[PDB]
Amino acid sequence: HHHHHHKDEVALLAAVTLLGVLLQAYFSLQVISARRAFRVSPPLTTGPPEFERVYRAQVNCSEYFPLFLATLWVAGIFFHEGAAALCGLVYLFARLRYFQGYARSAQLRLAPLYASARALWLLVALAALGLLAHFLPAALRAALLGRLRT
Amino acid sequence: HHHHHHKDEVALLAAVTLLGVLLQAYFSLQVISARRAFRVSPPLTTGPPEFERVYRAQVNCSEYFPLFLATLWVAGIFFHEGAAALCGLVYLFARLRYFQGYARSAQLRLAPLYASARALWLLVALAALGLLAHFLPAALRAALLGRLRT
Amino acid sequence: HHHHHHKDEVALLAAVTLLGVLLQAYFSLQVISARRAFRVSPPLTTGPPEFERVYRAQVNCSEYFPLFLATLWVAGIFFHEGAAALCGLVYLFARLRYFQGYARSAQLRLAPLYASARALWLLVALAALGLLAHFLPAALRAALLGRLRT
Ligand SMILES: CCCCCCCCCCCCO[C@H]1O[C@H](CO)[C@@H](O[C@H]2O[C@@H](CO)[C@@H](O)[C@H](O)[C@@H]2O)[C@H](O)[C@H]1O
Ligand SMILES: CCCCCCCCCCCCO[C@H]1O[C@H](CO)[C@@H](O[C@H]2O[C@@H](CO)[C@@H](O)[C@H](O)[C@@H]2O)[C@H](O)[C@H]1O
Ligand SMILES: CCCCCCCCCCCCO[C@H]1O[C@H](CO)[C@@H](O[C@H]2O[C@@H](CO)[C@@H](O)[C@H](O)[C@@H]2O)[C@H](O)[C@H]1O
Ligand SMILES: N[C@H](CCC(=O)N[C@@H](CS)C(=O)NCC(=O)O)C(=O)O
Ligand SMILES: N[C@H](CCC(=O)N[C@@H](CS)C(=O)NCC(=O)O)C(=O)O
Ligand SMILES: N[C@H](CCC(=O)N[C@@H](CS)C(=O)NCC(=O)O)C(=O)O
Ligand SMILES: CCCCCC/C=C/CCCCCCCC(=O)O
Ligand SMILES: CCCCCC/C=C/CCCCCCCC(=O)O
Ligand SMILES: CCCCCC/C=C/CCCCCCCC(=O)O
Ligand code: NI
Ligand code: NI
Ligand code: NI
Ligand code: NI
Repeated sequence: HHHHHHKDEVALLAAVTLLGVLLQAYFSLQVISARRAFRVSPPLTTGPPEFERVYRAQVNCSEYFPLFLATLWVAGIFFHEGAAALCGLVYLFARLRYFQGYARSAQLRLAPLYASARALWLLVALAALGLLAHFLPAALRAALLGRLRT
Repeated sequence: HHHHHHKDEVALLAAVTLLGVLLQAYFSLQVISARRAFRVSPPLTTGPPEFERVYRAQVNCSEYFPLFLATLWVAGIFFHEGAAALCGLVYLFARLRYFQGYARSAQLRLAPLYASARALWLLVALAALGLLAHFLPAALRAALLGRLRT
Repeated sequence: HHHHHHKDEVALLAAVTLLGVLLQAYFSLQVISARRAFRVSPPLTTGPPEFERVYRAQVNCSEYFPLFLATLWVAGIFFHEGAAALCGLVYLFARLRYFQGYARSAQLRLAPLYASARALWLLVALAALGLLAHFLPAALRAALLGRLRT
């Protein structure tokens, strides 16, 4: 300690992060369940198309997961916490729909993949705008002071 | 700067995080070593069951790795740093045992997969309790003030 | 709020993190593009060696991505922000070269894999040194006070 804490600046981000982990846990338990239904034992990640879709829906979500966390936290700190958290929920809800769709059909992964991309791209844009607002003033000022010499 | 820092609030979490990275590095060097022993060259992630087990033990640890980091940090900030760090070590030690076991035998991955799940689930529960202690008082208060109007 | 913020302690780390996410996004759009060129539809991650190389270059970068983020942030907080950010850029530029090389040829992945390992290992070493500078003084002091009793 510290007679102050900054938890109240990031608790929405932390809540959306936790929801994210729970969703990834669900995807994982669904793969375990597909291994049982389709008798596909580790090591070994191939089997019927219907087992491969569930496996692949989960692996896809897992590989985008750190991009989402990174971008969430940077947008939430540098741009606005509520906005970032809100895009976060939208991304996670689109990922649930991606996973459920892909499991039924490769073609049904597409509409929600696109919803999830719009939401991550918006987080990236908010992260860039916040970082630009952080760095640009001081860089322009320094450039200008440099020219000031009559 | 800053005439204060908050490093002393997260240095255990940071130490367990670093240990985590070193463990994932080890798993990776062990896959490189299995590629050599079994003459399985990239691209290409199939070969003898014994090469596939090492590959798969590493990929499994890598896909749960961000869930562990996310949950560690949220539990450590919102619930209690020492507790979270301690569950963290237990999870990582169980992941070493998972990797070593899975390499010998698919069946030997199971006991430590279950130890690692208990430890991650405890981190998730501590993260949820901390977030609940953060949000519930103010939400109940607002609900109640709403009713106060005689 | 808070009448102070600690954004100015981590904005380089946040910028390098954002650049990292954009690079991983690029790798992903390149896999989508290889699926089109080589007519390899999900689920399903095998096809011509040239499709498998692009797929695998991306999956490899994605699995090291959280190790990089973890290590970046710990080195940047506990050791020195500019140094960590700089090793960060070097790692990311080596990852671009890895991806481009691996896509052309499995053998062309090697020189930049090694550049990217040197840069991550340096981040790990800076993270360890910072954590050692944080923990060692107080541990040695406590050990010594323990002996002090005549
Ligand atoms: C930070 C943001 C990261 C960005 C990630 C980008 C993801 C979102 C943009 C996705 C657009 C790509 O979607 C695209 O993928 C594949 C082509 O290579 C195709 O995917 C298709 O594969 C088929 C056969 O090839 C079938 O298995 C499927 O039903 C599908 O129609 C789609 O017909 C196409 O629409
Ligand atoms: C946040 C927490 C995330 C939660 C992750 C959950 C992981 C921990 C719970 C794991 C329980 C699942 O374990 C389960 O997996 C597989 C079934 O689908 C089976 O795994 C089995 O596969 C076989 C044949 O099918 C063999 O390759 C193995 O020896 C094994 O016995 C197990 O017999 C079962 O016990
Ligand atoms: C925190 C840091 C994490 C550390 C990650 C370590 C990555 C960096 C060290 C990499 C060194 C390993 O590189 C090594 O991989 C493979 C052996 O198993 C081989 O990779 C080789 O595989 C071949 C046939 O087997 C071909 O597909 C390739 O052209 C290549 O030459 C290399 O001949 C070797 O040089
Ligand atoms: N990637 C998944 C996640 C679901 C999961 O973690 N399953 C556990 C128990 S079956 C496991 O050890 N998977 C083996 C593996 O990933 O190779 C899988 O393919 O199985
Ligand atoms: N995922 C592992 C990690 C071990 C590793 O990173 N190996 C390096 C050198 S062999 C690599 O370029 N792997 C190629 C790949 O992942 O496709 C692998 O399958 O090889
Ligand atoms: N891992 C990549 C990333 C590129 C990507 O995310 N593609 C989207 C649209 S084709 C997808 O749904 N991939 C299906 C999958 O990963 O199984 C892939 O193999 O396709
Ligand atoms: C890899 C995921 C990136 C995680 C980065 C999270 C680190 C945040 C560090 C500074 C937090 C300071 C409190 C917020 C200050 C503010 O909101 O203005
Ligand atoms: C994706 C991994 C999530 C990482 C989130 C880490 C960010 C921490 C930000 C606030 C830290 C403030 C110091 C701790 C305050 C306290 O312990 O009460
Ligand atoms: C999983 C990625 C690990 C992310 C950890 C990032 C959390 C940082 C928390 C404390 C930040 C306090 C501001 C910096 C203090 C300083 O530089 O001395
Ligand atoms: Ni005090
Ligand atoms: Ni001062
Ligand atoms: Ni005030
Ligand atoms: Ni402060």
